[PDB]
Amino acid sequence: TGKIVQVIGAVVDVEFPQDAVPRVYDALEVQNGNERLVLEVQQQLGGGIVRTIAMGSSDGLRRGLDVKDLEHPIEVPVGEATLGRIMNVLGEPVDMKGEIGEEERWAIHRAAPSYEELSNSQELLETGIKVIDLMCPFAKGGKVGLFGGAGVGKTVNMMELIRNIAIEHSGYSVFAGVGERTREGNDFYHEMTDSNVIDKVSLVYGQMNEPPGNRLRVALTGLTMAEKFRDEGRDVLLFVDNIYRYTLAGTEVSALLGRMPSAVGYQPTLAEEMGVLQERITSTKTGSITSVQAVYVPADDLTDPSPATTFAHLDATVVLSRQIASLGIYPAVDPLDSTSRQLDPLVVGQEHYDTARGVQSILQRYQELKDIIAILGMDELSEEDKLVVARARKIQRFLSQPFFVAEVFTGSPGKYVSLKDTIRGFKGIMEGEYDHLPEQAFYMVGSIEEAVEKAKKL
Amino acid sequence: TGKIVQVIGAVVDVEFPQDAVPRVYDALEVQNGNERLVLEVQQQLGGGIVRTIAMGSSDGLRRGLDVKDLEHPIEVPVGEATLGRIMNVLGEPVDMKGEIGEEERWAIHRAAPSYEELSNSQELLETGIKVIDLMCPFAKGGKVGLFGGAGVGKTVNMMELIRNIAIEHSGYSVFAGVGERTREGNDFYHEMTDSNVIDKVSLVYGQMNEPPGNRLRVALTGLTMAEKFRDEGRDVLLFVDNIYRYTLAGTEVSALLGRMPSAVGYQPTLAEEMGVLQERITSTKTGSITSVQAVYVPADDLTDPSPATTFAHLDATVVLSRQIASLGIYPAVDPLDSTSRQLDPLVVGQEHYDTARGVQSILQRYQELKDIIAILGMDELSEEDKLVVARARKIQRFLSQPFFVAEVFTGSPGKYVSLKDTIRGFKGIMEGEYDHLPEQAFYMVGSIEEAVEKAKKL
Amino acid sequence: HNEGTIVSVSDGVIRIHGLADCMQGEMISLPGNRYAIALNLERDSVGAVVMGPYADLAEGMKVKCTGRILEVPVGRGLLGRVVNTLGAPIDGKGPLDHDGFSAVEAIAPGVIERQSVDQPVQTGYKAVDSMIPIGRGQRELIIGDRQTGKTALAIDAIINQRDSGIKCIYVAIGQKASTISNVVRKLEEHGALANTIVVVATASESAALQYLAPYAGCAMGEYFRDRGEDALIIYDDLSKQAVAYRQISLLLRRPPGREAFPGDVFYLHSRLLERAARVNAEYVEAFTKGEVKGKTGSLTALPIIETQAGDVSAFVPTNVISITDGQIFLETNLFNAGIRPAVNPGISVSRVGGAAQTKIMKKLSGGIRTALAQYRELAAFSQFASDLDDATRKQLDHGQKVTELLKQKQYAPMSVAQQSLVLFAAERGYLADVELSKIGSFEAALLAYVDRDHAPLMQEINQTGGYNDEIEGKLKGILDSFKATQ
Ligand SMILES: Nc1ncnc2c1ncn2[C@@H]1O[C@H](COP(=O)(O)OP(=O)(O)NP(=O)(O)O)[C@@H](O)[C@H]1O
Ligand SMILES: [Mg+2]
Repeated sequence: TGKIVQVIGAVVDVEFPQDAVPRVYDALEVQNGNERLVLEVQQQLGGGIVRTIAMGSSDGLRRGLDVKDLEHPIEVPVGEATLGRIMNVLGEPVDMKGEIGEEERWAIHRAAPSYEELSNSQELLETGIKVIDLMCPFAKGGKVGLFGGAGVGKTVNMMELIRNIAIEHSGYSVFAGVGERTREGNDFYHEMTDSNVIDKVSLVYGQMNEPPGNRLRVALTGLTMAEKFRDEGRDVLLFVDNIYRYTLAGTEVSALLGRMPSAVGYQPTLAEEMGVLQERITSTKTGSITSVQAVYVPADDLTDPSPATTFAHLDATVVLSRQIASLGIYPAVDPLDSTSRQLDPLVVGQEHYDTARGVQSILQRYQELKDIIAILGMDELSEEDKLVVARARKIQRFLSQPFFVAEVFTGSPGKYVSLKDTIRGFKGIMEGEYDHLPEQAFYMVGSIEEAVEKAKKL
Repeated sequence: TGKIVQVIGAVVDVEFPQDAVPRVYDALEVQNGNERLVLEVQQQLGGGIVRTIAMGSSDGLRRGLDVKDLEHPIEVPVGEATLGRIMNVLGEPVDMKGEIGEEERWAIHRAAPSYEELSNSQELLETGIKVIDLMCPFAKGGKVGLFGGAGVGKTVNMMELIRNIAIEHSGYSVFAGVGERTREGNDFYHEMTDSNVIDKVSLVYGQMNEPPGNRLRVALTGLTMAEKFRDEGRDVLLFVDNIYRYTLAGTEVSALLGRMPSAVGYQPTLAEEMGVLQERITSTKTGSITSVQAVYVPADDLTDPSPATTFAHLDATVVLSRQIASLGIYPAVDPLDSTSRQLDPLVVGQEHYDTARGVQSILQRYQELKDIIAILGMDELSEEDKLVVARARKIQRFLSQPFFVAEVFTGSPGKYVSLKDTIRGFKGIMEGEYDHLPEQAFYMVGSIEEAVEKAKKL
Repeated sequence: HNEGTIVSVSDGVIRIHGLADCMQGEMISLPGNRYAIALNLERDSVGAVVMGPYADLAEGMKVKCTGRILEVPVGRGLLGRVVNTLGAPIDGKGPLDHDGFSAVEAIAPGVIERQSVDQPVQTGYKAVDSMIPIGRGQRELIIGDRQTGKTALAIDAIINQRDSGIKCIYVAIGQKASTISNVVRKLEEHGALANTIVVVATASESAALQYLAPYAGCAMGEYFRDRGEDALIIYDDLSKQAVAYRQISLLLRRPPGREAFPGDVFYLHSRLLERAARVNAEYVEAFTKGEVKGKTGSLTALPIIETQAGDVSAFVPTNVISITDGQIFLETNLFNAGIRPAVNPGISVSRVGGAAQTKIMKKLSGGIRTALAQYRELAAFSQFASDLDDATRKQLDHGQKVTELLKQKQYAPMSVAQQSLVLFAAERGYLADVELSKIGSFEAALLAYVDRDHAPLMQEINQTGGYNDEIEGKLKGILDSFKATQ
């Protein structure tokens, strides 16, 4: 129907003369060196030309070849037919079974549910993680976010969350890796196929290896599935690896899309690009969505725009700092900068709350004393403050615990702590019960009764 | 044979007949007022036009004007006729005319990056300076950073290092004054004529005085002169007044050419600008250039790109300490803080390496005991330790030395010691021997026996 | 028609007018002849970056676009020869053996196409082969300040592959020609260069020449993974690449981001390291066309990142850490203080972990990790006039002499055999009782001797890690016997 006019990386613009100027968000194909190549219309540039983004390698596109325009925004299957296996950003079967698939189909571009159509509950779910359950809980129909620089266990943390709540689930899960390592995805598929739990999950993979187009759209093709499952069946889980990889993709493009750069070279549309996608995930009257997601923080800067703006869109926000990892605590959660909107007394009971804020306080009071200690030594503290740091350093390493998924690369066998025990232990240490025990007694153990038994060996 | 079209600062734009448009690095020459105005082309700007930098003041240049392109990529006089005389970037006799009767003339923009023209030796450059040869030895065809500044005899160290490869070695040395004061340049010229080394160095000047074009290119003009002596068969010394001023000058130009700002406001082309200046100074299988360059670390942040880049090129560092100068040891090199990756390895040889590492300990162990002594009794220091403080006290007086260029200043002849006598002398001292000689014995003299005879003279 | 003429050229960038049937990524041919890569395809002109010198390209020069895009001689004839970034450009012999060609730009194998990494790649260094195992088809970072042994560690891992069946590749990016020359001279000296091809882009070469070199070197190693053979490539200094790419990016006027790097710098490293992986039996069959008919190839890759002043939280370092499935921090101060395999435990990791090691390794290496990161926890003592000795004194004195065991000289790779040293002698009790610190490192060398004679059988355990229920007690004997030699 039309022809190429320019080609700049992922951005190619097409001339289509008036008759059929493609609708703003709309697909269209191109024959390159060999195979089909879907472009997505992005901007109706003036003069009958149109900006698009290659949903594949833009390499090998001639400056003049014809391109056919269809009316379909994006072709992605939805429903129980998808549960089987892995999908593309285009909704293609990336795995080795020609999909039986769709009884229906939806566009990856959708609207956020109506305000009055939005629901919410307070039925808290219990993760195995001691830090998370105590410091920041969430009810089903919640938005959890894992912030962390590179190499802070970002992935392994999500996978442990998954193995813990994808069991109590008894429902339909929708994992959607985006901008991640492919090696993890292959293992997650094989690992989950042996446990036979694939038939209730649904994969979709836009790799960090794939071109820009695939990444900033695969996040959408991901949840548009969870949305279908929502608008029918009620309880769905939605796991997303690196929402950042999606925003980051949109940045590699923003230059070629020809808009001025915002702060730190980001797109001026960061505010909305995030909100659109992030506003889609919610508990409808018809069905709720529980969702955790690994939001990357560039160069460790929590002030960097991606994290900064992403914060508001989360119910519970647990953050992993490199400082806490550099110690040995490998649920590397900073219990101070990490919070939830539902650490409310009326919601989580008073015992959980008082224990949480108690633990929070003494741990913060310790951060203050940390300065004078380093300059003038321990022997300068009052006998009371002396006890504060000692009790704190117990808490500081009782927060730790070995993950099952993490057994592979560390000898330590995994453990799983009751939300009940998490309270019993910390409340306990704070009362001053388990003082006599050395610090190492608390480092990397399950319930407090493990800290006790470890103290015996040493 | 061409017309000027635009003139903005040192950036004049000249357009030519489209059939014969100048090559990138070729030189042009306008005639403005009295003097010509050699120009360096920088960019094949579109439209048959060419953009250039003025090797002089652009002032007075009338818009429409004639300039004749030549094939010369701005070439300079090279050969044994240059030394003893000062020249500016253009290879003109800046010193009061002698007319620099040349013999040849090389381009300054040659690519000296060779392959398999470069040897496989890794031979060391024996300098004759005890401190250096032992603690921070030079590599033949290597780069060495000279950190120091004023009041530490930095000039005399150059002058000596200059006469040493001139007498005990065949070749000569080229000094390149890029970007520093003019007053100094004069004083330095007279210090060389007084220390009678002037006859053996070719020197090139491009002070703070001159336009950006000069400072940026002045290094290369001096570099090629050395490259001439190299293909000539000799080993040579390339002094760079201040490499920092060179890279900084590259920023002014890159700014005038309107190039974008990179990290910390440096040029995006500083990674390459450095790699070419440096990679041209090396040891070919026909000769070798070895360069000692004064370094400047902005705000004492060796993380700043100007240092952090120049550092990934240096193969050695000579550090002049003011406190080491105070005492009286007068190659003011600090035995520690002075590094050389040509000693670290096997490659010098094991005996040299261990003697070197051996002094790096006895000399350091002496510091830790130097404040356990001021505060406490020197007597309560164990046997082996006050014998360490007895030996270290002695090596530091040994690795001092009298220079030839210093005979005018002093009166003391001073000398040149091999690598072998230096190892023998130092290894001999520190591993049980010469303990009977007084500490005075080892001030200011050559090989160890020179010191042994110094003991009788007492 | 398919031709054009250079309208403008500056700083390695070029703007060709015409070239109708030119395409994205296509390698345009120029006089010389050099090439140039079409990055832009604007309405009228075409932006391209010169793959080499550009000091002589002028206006009106004839430009004739070739057929395909950006590919270069892969194959098996490449090893034993140093090769220029773009391709065949040889040193020093004249010819070279293509199996064919292969695109320097390429998509990483699929998600369903993969096979979990089971196999081990021994580095030779005992410090890394124990606590941070590298497996076939894994990406392991080698990050640390300048002059900490990043390069030295890389080449030793290559030298140790001289007869493991794994084909090696060294990619020098923006490295001094002198250094690269001495690396290959020592690559042959210690044997063997023949098993490893070495792509090189010296510090003086083009910026485009530098930033593409990793991909060129990669595609050459990719030939082996698709083929069902295993391979190992090490990208020297991805930091020097990223800085080279930033040069071109800013010359093209692309808007800078954090630390002035283009926003796509992550994608730059991402699509490269993603190439390195393990391909399962089916993929190798499909690619091989039924010739290999049942084997899994792999491209193990360990890149190098040069940090400034230990600032690991910098932009580029963080991205490469985010990509690779593990890392190895060479600490600057551990290195100064003699601990040469400066690997910093408790911070260095290999997420593939257990699977990446042999049987006899992960059984023993479990006890080595505990002591090392937890011997530096009570570094406070500095081994002094003791306290609480039975506990604190033991664990420290033992640990201090294990760290001296992990200490190694380069060019001296310990096979899974000399792992007897690490496995037994250290962890459980042996060396701790007799040897003093200095004898602590020496004794190991002479133990390695007494087995070279009295353990040609053990040549079978390094064939299969086994550690059979019996072999446990079998090795226990050879150690006690050594307590009758030295
Ligand atoms: N395992 C080792 N044993 C003994 N010496 C070592 C060892 N590893 C490195 N070195 C020394 O470290 C020095 C330099 O190592 P090198 O491989 O250059 O580090 P690098 O970080 O690649 N430095 P750079 O080239 O500046 O980035 C050499 O002189 C070696 O002798
Ligand atoms: Mg190196």
